[PDB]
Amino acid sequence: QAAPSWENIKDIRLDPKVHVDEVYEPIVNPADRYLQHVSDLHQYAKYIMAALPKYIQGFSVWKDELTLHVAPSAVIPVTTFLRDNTSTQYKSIIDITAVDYPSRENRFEVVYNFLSVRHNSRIRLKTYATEVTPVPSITCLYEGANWFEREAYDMYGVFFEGHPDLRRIMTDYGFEGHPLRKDFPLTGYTEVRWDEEKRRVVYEPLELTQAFRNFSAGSTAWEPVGPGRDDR
Amino acid sequence: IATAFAETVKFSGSKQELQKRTLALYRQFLRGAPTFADLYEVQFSIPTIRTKIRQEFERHRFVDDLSIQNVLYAKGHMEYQECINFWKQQAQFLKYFPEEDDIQGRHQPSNFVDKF
Amino acid sequence: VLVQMREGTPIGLTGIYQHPNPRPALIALYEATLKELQDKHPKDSVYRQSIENLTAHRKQIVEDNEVSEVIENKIGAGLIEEVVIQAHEELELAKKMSEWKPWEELEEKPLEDQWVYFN
Amino acid sequence: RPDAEKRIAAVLESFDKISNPAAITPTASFAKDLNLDSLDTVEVVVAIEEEFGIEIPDKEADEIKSVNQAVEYILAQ
Amino acid sequence: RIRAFTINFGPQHPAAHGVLRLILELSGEEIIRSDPHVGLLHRGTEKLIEYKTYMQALPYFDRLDYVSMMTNEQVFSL
Amino acid sequence: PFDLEISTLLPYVMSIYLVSNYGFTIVLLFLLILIIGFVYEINTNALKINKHNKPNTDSL
Amino acid sequence: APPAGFRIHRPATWEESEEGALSKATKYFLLAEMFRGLYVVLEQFFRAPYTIYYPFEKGPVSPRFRGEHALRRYPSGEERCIACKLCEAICPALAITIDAEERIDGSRRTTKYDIDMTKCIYCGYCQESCPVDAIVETPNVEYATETREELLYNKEKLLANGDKWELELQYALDADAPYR
Ligand code: SF4
Ligand code: SF4
Repeated sequence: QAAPSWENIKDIRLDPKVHVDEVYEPIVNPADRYLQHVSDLHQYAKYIMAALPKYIQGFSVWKDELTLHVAPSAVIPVTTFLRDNTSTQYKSIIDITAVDYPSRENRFEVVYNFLSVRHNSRIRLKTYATEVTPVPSITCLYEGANWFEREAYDMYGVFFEGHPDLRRIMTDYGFEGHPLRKDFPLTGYTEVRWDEEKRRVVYEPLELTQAFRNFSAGSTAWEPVGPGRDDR
Repeated sequence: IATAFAETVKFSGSKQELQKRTLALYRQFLRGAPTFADLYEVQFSIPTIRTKIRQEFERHRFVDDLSIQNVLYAKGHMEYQECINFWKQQAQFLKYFPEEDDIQGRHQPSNFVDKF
Repeated sequence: VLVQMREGTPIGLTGIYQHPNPRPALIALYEATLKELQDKHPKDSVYRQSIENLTAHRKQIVEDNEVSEVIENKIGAGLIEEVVIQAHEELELAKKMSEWKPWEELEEKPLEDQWVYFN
Repeated sequence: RPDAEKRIAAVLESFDKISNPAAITPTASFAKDLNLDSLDTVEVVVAIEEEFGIEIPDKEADEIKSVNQAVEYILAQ
Repeated sequence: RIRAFTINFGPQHPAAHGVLRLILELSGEEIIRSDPHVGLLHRGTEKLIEYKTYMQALPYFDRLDYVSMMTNEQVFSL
Repeated sequence: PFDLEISTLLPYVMSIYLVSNYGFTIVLLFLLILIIGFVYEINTNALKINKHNKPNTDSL
Repeated sequence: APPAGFRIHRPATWEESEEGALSKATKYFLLAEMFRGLYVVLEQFFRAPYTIYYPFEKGPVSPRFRGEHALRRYPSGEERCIACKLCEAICPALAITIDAEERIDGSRRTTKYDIDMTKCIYCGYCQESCPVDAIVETPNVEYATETREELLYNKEKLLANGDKWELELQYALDADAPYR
């Protein structure tokens, strides 16, 4: 068209631009879009349960997504399936990483989010691994893994297995420790750097901060008790 | 789909095999010492590197479990991986070497009287 | 012996060339799939009664229809070349699934410590 | 072979922890004769290969237990 | 047999808006082996928002991906 | 060589005159003998990307 | 099994011949598609520039833009900050350090008031939560100290900064406080 912007043809409008009323945002529903999909997805989890009953543990469905619990010694036969089945044509991984809860004797749950392409459907798959014992990687199945599992190893020390180039990416190259363990805090052990006397040797020390991270240690009565919902 | 200096991750079962594997790791980690002194231009000598490498492995002579010795082997071979080329820099590299005394001045003689 | 898993250097839609004879290669792959999985692991398992029944369903729709386009709109997958690519690996999946025998009992019981988050 | 082990019994003598060079019989053990550590065994192996400027494979480092074996591999060039 | 050398691609300003330390190996000025090397910028947000509250979390959270800010705000908020 | 054929050509283009109807013929023969060398070298000189494979995949 | 994901329709698209009839050799041979881009940048050359002579002119300063933490006071102001600590508990780099005491006249005031301008992200949560609207992001970019010791704002700097301008802050609030 014409009559758009400067070098003006003297034609403009900033008037009569309204829709004056009182709002009518009639809604109450928190999560009801998902309930038919949750009822479908229970049945999908029951299919995955009955199909591979040796290698799987209990499924866990929550709010339009799905998480399969897997015994950690046997993940590779599970993920030869379920990436690559006809009925489960996922073929696209989106996250492998880890979560510590240092409550239990096994310490680091390892969490995988996968993505379908034909089906527009995510999934989650968990193992549990200890700092002591490794669990095998999934780089044998596809090539998108070998970067992420480096990230998992660096943030946790969740040691892996059957994998090429298990380096560090996410820390300093002489830095031991593992940050996303809840063992050592935010400051780190040795984090200083200075270079005056032994010239340019930016060598660490004991990291003595200038004001410590004064925490948040307040907590109210109790959050909520969940209004459960399942298909069955 | 690649490596850099053939880092492999496959922990064996038997403690004898892990012994031999750490032994060959020690040989490469010791052989690379003039390559280290070339690469980083340290002040000290190659035998200082060798006695400190020997010190580092004698730090974990008496570790029992092979399932701890696995990830100790991974740490050793992996820091060999990050030392055999120029990933580490000399400021990063001197974190193994408490070399000089004169930085400290007079200090604790490990007596109780001079804690005060 | 079906070498028409994926073709080379022709221009189909998404970076995977057009196979020449998709119907005979696909019906041979379904025949080999039914020959492998049915004669390896028992009909008791739900996995066999799922993969087998879907395989016979796909076999029916392929053996019925003629063109490479109506078979798409009934098969529920993407392109027919990509249907063949998909239809390849469940043969090798069931072929691997001969090993690591999944229709047995669950080999490990976790302590139930592992599957506790909150509440 | 001749006076290769002269160089070897010079290098190992120059190496520490062996207070008696008279205890160094040439054709003798490493860890039995002199109480060398299994770590220190391949340490002096790498010292030997660095003295002669030669590089050895892994199994050749595996088999060395006495220096007659070492001289026998030195003979390969 | 192959005898290939290596270079370091970017210390500071090879590609703008990236500390692109790329350890890149060449034989015939062909990238036979590629080893991206990132992580120079591990500012550790992934640790830091474990001790921050949710209202406090968001101005950490668009410091990741600093060219699409409030979209990253939106994905955290979703 | 493609420099010093221009060095060869440079006296001819200096005195293009005083050689009329005949220096044209000789230099046309010279350029024919050179251009066939060009049609030799057009067939080969390029780099080759070493790693790009495409062969079809087979099963048993 | 319908499973409705299909229909990319895969255009075969031979495209062997009849793109051009020697016009192709013309557009390839001399740089017509590229001379077009030269004509575009020449037509762009004639139009207006956009530089803003920054010592003498300034870019647009919205009223909600954030600045240097000036402490407001009341009309005849009794140092409007009450050390209520709400502006402490959300400063996401913990750049707030306060200490408070019952002052002589009975009310509570700030003994010291500390902003690490080293580590103030300018999230404005301090302004979004101080209930008496006493800490306020300024619009002024008046900065560039040579020491950190000239950045660590104590109470006197912030009260001075609010005393240097509340005119600008009054303009800011009187265009913003019915939205905050
Ligand atoms: S503006 Fe943000 S960073 Fe600054 S003191 Fe206020 S809350 Fe903290
Ligand atoms: S939020 Fe208000 S009352 Fe609280 S410390 Fe800041 S200025 Fe004082």
